Amino acid sequence: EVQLQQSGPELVKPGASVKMSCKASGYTFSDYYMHWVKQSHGKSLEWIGYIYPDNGGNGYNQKFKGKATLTVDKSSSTVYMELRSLTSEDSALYYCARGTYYDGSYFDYWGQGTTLTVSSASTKGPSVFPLAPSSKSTSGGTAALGCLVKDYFPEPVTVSWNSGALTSGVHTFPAVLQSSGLYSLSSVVTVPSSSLGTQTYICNVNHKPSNTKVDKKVEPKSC
Amino acid sequence: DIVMTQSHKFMSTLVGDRVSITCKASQDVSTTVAWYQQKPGQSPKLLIYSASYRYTGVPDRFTGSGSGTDFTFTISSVQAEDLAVYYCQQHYSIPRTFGGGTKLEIKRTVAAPSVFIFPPSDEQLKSGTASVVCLLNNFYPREAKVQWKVDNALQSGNSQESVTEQDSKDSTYSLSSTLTLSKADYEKHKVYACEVTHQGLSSPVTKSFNRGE
Amino acid sequence: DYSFSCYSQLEVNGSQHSLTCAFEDPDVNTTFEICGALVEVKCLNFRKLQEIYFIETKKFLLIGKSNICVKSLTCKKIDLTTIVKPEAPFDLSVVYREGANDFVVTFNTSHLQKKYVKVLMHDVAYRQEKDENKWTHVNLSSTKLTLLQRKLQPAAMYEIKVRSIPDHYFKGFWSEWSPSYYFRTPEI
Ligand SMILES: *[C@@H]1O[C@H](CO)[C@@H](O)[C@H](O)[C@H]1NC(C)=O
Repeated sequence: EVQLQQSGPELVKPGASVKMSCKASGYTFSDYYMHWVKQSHGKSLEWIGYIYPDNGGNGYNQKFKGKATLTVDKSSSTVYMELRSLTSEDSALYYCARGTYYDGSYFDYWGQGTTLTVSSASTKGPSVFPLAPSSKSTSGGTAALGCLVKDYFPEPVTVSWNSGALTSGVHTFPAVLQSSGLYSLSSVVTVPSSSLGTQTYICNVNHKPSNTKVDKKVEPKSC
Repeated sequence: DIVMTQSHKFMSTLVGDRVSITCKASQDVSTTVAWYQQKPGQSPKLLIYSASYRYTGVPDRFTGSGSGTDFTFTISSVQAEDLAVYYCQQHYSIPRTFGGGTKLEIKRTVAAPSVFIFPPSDEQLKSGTASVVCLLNNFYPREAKVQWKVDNALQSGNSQESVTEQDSKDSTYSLSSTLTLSKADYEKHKVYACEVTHQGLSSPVTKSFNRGE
Repeated sequence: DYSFSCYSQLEVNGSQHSLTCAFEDPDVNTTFEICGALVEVKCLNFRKLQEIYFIETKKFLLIGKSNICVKSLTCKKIDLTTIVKPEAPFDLSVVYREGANDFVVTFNTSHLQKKYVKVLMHDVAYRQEKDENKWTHVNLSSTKLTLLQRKLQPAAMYEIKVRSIPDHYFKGFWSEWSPSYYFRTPEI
């Protein structure tokens, strides 16, 4: 199938520049337009520009001095550069999308998006603590247990359970910006209480800006 | 630029019911308007193009109509997984402009939250900080109030809440309230409780623990 | 007498006009001045860099002919309203309408909101990839065009671009080609 794999999240200082990638696969890369889209905090979608891989292009007046789009057929990769970064280009998720065959008008395939954060603050890895299932504090046959991912910067963080094998009953809460300028969140899961002694639960936290790949076992805290 | 304006920012509906989101263009854009669907934590998915044409693989319950300036995207029988933000985009001229979006919330019967409380781990305590967590699980509607009590003393300005997006399976929400203290203040007191009130609780639900045990 | 060619872009930066000039003759290794009817000024000195001379100033008279004399080397009595060069259009786009089986072509031009040069005529030229420099041209007055699918080769890619001219009180030259746009046609 068609795939548009974008680069990972980025942290950049104000005034500096950024370069995001979008590698296409699964189709003739040279026959389709490639557009870039911005999703601001307010969930609004702003087009950025288009590029035809056979040669080139650009668009949108508002992004004339910010955006610079280029392409490489050899690797089938569309690259996208940011110049005078501000505190406004940050809280934006940047998507790469493919325009339909006959025209680049509307976009039929989208990448996963790259989160950009431009702040004078430095990177901070997360501390992963357990939220142990208290044998007294379980609703009947169901027990809740989780992981607290505290004090990290910037967004985002990827939390999984048992390397993805545990999906039923998982709830990863949106990060909250603490007074310390660092982020923190919790990821909980409900399981049959009888399984607390027979089955093992590990939470896998991944913070790419700090390159921290943490695993934490969550055990019923003994007396 | 051609400005696309979606009248309503939020819409609530029951499962199996109809929904019609409207989108108005500042200029004539003929019949060239597309509709995208963005589910929680996902990228936008193209559902409709050219006002009324359905993209391949899109279910038939999604339809579109309109021309010139007025357009309407319609779900004939909304389903649980239809939770998303729906955008209109004029694919008529350059620059390409989207609408503000419309979040489609699903209305369902009341669901009381399941309350759990987690004390801070010995690791974090030895680090020098204590985070007590209160989990409200699978409740509806979204509004639920949580108060913190340390030895029956009401807390204020030292806790933070975070609520999830509506679940695509049971149409519920979940909330996490984190109370943050220092190791000194934590070991200084004994009882830690969160009291939860919700539309589905005939009386407050208190979950507590004694420091230690 | 040495030969030259000039063109004046009007209503560019706000109302500041720009009159550029260049030599027709091929070799002019010199180890340029234009006077005439103006407003608030009698004669102004061009700026010199490489082989182009322009000034950006707001005090300009649109009414009256002017004698341009090269320094005195050569003179030419030209009208400021007869050497106008429009700004190249932009934001060119083509959209296929599946229902009507046609392609709508749209573009924009900053002259629409201009005071003096507000009436233009645009030439849209489109060609197929295969044809070695053959172009289908269409003259228009609006900012939108419709190309019928039946009048286009199926399963073919087309490149398209647009130019403009004053076509009212003002006369001058054709603008530069806008950035091209590319679109495909369904396979019958
Ligand atoms: C054309 O450009 C003007 C100048 O800013 C702008 O106001 C207008 O919205 C544009 N129209 C289109 C269709 O791009």
